[PDB]
Amino acid sequence: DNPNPGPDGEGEVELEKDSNVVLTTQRDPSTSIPAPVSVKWSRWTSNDVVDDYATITSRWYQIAEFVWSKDDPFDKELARLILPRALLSSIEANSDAICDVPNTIPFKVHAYWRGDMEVRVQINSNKFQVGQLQATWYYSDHENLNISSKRSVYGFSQMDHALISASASNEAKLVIPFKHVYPFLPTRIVPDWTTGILDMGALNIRVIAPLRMSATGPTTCNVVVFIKLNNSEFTGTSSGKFYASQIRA
Amino acid sequence: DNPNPGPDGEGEVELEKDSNVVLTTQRDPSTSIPAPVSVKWSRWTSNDVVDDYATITSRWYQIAEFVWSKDDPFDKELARLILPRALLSSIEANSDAICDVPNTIPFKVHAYWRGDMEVRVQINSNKFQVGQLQATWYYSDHENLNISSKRSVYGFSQMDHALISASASNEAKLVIPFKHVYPFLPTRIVPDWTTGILDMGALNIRVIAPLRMSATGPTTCNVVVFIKLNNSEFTGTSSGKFYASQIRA
Amino acid sequence: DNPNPGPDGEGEVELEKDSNVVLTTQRDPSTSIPAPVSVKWSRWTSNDVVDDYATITSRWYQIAEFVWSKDDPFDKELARLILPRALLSSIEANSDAICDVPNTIPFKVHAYWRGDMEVRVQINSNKFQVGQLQATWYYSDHENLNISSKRSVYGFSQMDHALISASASNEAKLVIPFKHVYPFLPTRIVPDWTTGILDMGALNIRVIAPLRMSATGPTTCNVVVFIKLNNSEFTGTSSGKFYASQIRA
Amino acid sequence: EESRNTTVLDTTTTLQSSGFGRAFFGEAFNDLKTLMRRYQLYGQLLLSVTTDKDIDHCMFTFPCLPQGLALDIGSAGSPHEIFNRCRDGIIPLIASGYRFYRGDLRYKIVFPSNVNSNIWVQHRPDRRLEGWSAAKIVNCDAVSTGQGVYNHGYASHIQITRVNNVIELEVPFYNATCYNYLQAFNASSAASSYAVSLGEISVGFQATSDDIASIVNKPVTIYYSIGDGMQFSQWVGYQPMMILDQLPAPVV
Amino acid sequence: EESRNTTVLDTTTTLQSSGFGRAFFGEAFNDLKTLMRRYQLYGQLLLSVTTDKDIDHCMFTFPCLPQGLALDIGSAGSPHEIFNRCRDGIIPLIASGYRFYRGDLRYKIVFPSNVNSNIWVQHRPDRRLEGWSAAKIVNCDAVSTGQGVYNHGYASHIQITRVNNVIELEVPFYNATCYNYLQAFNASSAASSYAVSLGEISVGFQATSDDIASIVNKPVTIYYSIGDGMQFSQWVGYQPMMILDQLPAPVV
Amino acid sequence: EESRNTTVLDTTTTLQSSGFGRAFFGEAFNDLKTLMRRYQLYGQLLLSVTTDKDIDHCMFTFPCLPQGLALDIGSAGSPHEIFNRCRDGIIPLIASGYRFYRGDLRYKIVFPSNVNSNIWVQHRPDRRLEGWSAAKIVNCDAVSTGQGVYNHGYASHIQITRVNNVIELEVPFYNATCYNYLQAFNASSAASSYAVSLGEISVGFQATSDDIASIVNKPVTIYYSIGDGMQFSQWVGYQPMMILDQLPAPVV
Repeated sequence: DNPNPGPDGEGEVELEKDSNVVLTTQRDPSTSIPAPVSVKWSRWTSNDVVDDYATITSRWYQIAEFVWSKDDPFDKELARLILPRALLSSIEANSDAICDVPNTIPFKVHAYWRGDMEVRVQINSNKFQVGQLQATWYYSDHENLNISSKRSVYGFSQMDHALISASASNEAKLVIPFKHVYPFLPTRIVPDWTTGILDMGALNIRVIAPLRMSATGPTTCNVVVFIKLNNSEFTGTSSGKFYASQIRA
Repeated sequence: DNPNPGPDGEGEVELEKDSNVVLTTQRDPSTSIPAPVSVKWSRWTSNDVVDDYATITSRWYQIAEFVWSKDDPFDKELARLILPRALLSSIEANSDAICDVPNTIPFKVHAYWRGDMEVRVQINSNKFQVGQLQATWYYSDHENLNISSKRSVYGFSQMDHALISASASNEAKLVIPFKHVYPFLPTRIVPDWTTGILDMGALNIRVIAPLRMSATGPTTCNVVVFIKLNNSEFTGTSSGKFYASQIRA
Repeated sequence: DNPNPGPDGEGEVELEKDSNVVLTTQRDPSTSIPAPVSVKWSRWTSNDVVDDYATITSRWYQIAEFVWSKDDPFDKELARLILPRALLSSIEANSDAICDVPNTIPFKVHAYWRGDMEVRVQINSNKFQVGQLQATWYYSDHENLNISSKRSVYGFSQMDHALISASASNEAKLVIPFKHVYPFLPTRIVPDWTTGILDMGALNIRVIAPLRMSATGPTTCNVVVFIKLNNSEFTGTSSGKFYASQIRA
Repeated sequence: EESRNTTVLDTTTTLQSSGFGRAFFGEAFNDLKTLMRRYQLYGQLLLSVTTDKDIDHCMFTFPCLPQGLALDIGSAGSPHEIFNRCRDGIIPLIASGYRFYRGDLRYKIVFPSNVNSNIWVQHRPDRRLEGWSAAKIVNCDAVSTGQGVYNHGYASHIQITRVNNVIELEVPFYNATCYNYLQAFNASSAASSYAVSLGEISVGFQATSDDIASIVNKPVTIYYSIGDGMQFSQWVGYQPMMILDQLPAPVV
Repeated sequence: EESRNTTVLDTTTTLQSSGFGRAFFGEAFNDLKTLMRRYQLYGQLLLSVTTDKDIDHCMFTFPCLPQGLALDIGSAGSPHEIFNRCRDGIIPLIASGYRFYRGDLRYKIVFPSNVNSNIWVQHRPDRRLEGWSAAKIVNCDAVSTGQGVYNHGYASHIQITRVNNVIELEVPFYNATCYNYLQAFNASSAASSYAVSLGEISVGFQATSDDIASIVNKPVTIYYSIGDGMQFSQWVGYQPMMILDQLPAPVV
Repeated sequence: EESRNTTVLDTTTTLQSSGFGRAFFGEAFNDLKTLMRRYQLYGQLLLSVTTDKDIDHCMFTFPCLPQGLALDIGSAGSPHEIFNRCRDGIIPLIASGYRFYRGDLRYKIVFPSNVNSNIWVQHRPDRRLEGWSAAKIVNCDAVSTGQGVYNHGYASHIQITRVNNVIELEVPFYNATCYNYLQAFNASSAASSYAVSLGEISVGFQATSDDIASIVNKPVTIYYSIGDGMQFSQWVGYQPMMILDQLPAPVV
């Protein structure tokens, strides 16, 4: 209630320090948790050496950056990421192999995976900009054919979601646990599973309030998405030459 | 000292919930109380059924809205409301009868009234606008003929008043108790009282600091006044056909 | 975290009340103390009546005001004040004698001086202005000939200093104790000391971040420097006609 | 939001309180009621007899109100020099800074000297005050209604001029109200006229037609204090004042 | 950030809770599983025999899934008036608002009346569901694979039509998964096809070629409840609905 | 506002502290006074005799100050290769980062070998230092004042070259001040010249005119440590440095 800015700026930085990667937020995160915390399931269907690599897999790594402008209508999708595929496809979109990033080197060598997720969607918007976005997670997007009529902010507001206001420039934390029909997702081509490899559903960022401003205001803003794999477990140690690149999309 | 805005805006709403009408303020009210709290006086001059109607008379209802622009000089009155007359005249200025509002239906049927008042003067000004208004209450304005030389912000600053700054966009609460020569105000034409019916004095909102801004700033702002009758008592149950409309002014 | 501005502005004034002079700051001061607090030294080299005048010497008095504009480069000095000389030269720059200010009338009549200092460097910059200044104190500037290559913000950042940000419009407090080769500074021409009379070093305010703004922003800002002599001691009572005016510079 | 203080920037020290002059002068000038109980001139008039008067006729009439009469500057030829030069007294200057009053008043009427006749004074709390006009000392010139006549039931007192030509009386508060107005009264209704003054004082002589010739053009002065139990109950700020030594001098 | 409340501006008072109708009607409508255990029409069909059938041939086949079949509006000439007029029931309307399920189902099949023949019903949890197309009641018209034939090892039951022409059975949960999909299924992989329906129910008659002529164009209706131990485990919002009394009327 | 930290974004872990090499090398390099008590070259000169000298004449003179002399690069023909190539030592590089000093110094003077003559060394703390010019080793070429002459009352010591041609002495702090300046001195006043160096060391030979011919062009080197009780008392940042392997090579 009594402001006194100095050379530092009178703020309070919140830190997310996860395995030598530190994320900083000026604002408070707007969290939303779709499902409760999952259990480890190496008991029921694995006899191979099952081990996470928490020093290299529970790190933060950007998977998407995009430009939200004022030339977007009311109900318009900005991002639609199939996150376990989107990590590998964001690496392959930077034109290299998957063995050059320490986050994804167990995906090259193992066969199956189960772990929870942490998604940070950070906007960099001016204080005078006005707008609002959704951060809605949907489990198993491709297994529903009527999802093309579902992708709208009217339907995504009904399930739980994270709101991002362009004025406050706040942040969206997304605790995504593993919830799938099968208790493991294969990383490569595996028997009677040829398509939809390592797909758990779509994080899709759409617009509620389009970006509004004055006549000479800053036209665009930037949105960056980071991901974390914290409660992982990798099973089925295999050859890396069996692995193939992801579908481009 | 550590700001963290979210989708809500990082505020703290103050509520005035008075008989199914709720008023919201972002800012803190600047109160001013001219006289201490009055006593009920049904003991000394009434034998009729004396009863307030606190469910319908202690509600909030707007009596004036006006537009304060930058084209107003230093000492210029914006509002001059004879509040017990101004409630009925604000209803009659909307071209209907007095029996269509639940706040004033005992005034149609009773003869006399005594009660305290609560006045909220709410401005809606931008943060970049610069200006300041007075909210001065004066008991029995019409019974002083030299009041035409009195109506100025120099004289009204000497008695207690409420200041409204256009920058902070604050609010003026006015606890007005009943202070009059006679302990009751008649609602209609009553013996040896033909003019000045139900007049207790003028709430007059004048300008101290005229509205200043840049070359392309928002030119005007709006001011709304709400009233509450909390410690009322109505006596002299009479016919509603004896009642006549107020003087227009 | 819950703002509620009123007619006062929702602030918290910090006060420096030192012998009937009161300084007000909205912001928090950024202090820097070069050396620890000195001792009184009337024991070792004085037998004359040694007495401060704390009612008139521990007051605040402006010694410099200047205009920091946007037409200044990166490493450019704005002020360079030899403070014990700069007090007397700031009085003499206003075209009068030294016996017209109560702060400096013991300097007219005594011969030597030792005391600590308090320097307040106050900027008046807009919130939308962007820039940053140093407030670096250097003991005995003139006794180093390679100081012309030393005067830069790269070198002055290595010793301790006070930072002034134009955005926060903060304030620089400078507790300067007496640190000199000799334990007293002569106020006038004294034996085998003809030049550099009453010089203890340079407070020099330079620019780190030049003043940046929009195309139509406020071009300049003002900086005022105040001084205080708190732990003084004056010895060697002498005639005032022996005293001569300071070097102009 | 009137007597607030955001930041008090005190550069001073403690000043020794004298107790409003009680230390120096043996008396504290803090209670303003003590000041207002000092007498101050309510008015003055020259007695003028137009028609032949009976014993029952009242000589002059005036409403009794604490905020002072309509300020009688006098005629343009012969102005009353007290109200013309130093405009108004202390008590109405204080009473201008309030709205309501309740309480008694004290009137001291000084009659001329060479008259001997026995004087009656009645207080009638029946006369409503109709407007700030005719709120003044009124010379009774004719008797139409029961106004000119010495009536029966009112509070009266007779001063013997042969013993002493000054009367000292206390007018009580007899209105049926909570307060009365304490400004320049503007008549809106009929009930508001009952609540301006306390009553209406009528002073009359018992002289006949032969002894009334020595009373013409003789001065009568009226002074008033504020009494006790006299309370002002609403703070109103002051109106525009006028500076007295800025008034022009009668140059020759 | 979905069910948050920044400022609740309550202008109301306390409303008396009826306990979801338990006060008025003696029953609480809060548990939605109690609603879903009411039977609702899974489908209806008219029996049609194209080729000569053996005793082993199954008469019709359908996958058993809780979110309701592909909505059979019928032919353009003769539409099924239940699914055409009032589009869909309660249970799939609830199941549209979820993503995953796990548990059993309850099927009640009502056969025609004038038939007498003994009816067998098998449940085969082997048939993967290939796309939302052909997720419907399928008239078995030919026998190429082991689909048309009454097989040995499956869970079967034979209803005697002479005693009672209705069968009431419970289909268990036999998938090797954590859940199954509870939407209009889109086939991506081969393993995802194993996890749509619980199994595949085949109903067949033991009639010969002479007694099957009385069975042609006779209606068979299938009803289903939700069973118990039946859990929906992920909240998904609802799709765009359609209002039923806004549908056009068959004008003449 | 210099050593502040707004937000420390530590992505590291705990690193094992060696104690400034005490773990590895058996010695802690934390105390910088331990480094500064290592000897370092104050200067060197070739002895040159212009005029005929008496026994009393001093051979050379130099002020004794801890921040190192004016850096003698030598002549353009024959430069002193130590001060030309690797510009300056450790002790004045440390002393550049401070403003004031107080304390003693330690001087070790190494004389040529084939000389035998008995050498006197005086310390005169009387010579004020007039400017950074002539703050260097000065060859005494003539005797006008009492500068060239071996004086009586100063602290002196005589080294026997026949026993050992090196002298090891401690110059004490004898200024009447709180401190002395520790930069390149700029002479402003006369009293400031008394407070630059500790004193002024004069070294002289007792040789006659015949034995002084073997002393011409022989080198004398002067080394100095920092002593003890030697305190630097004001932090000043460093001036612009120069990188040594960026200096040009003497190409052929």
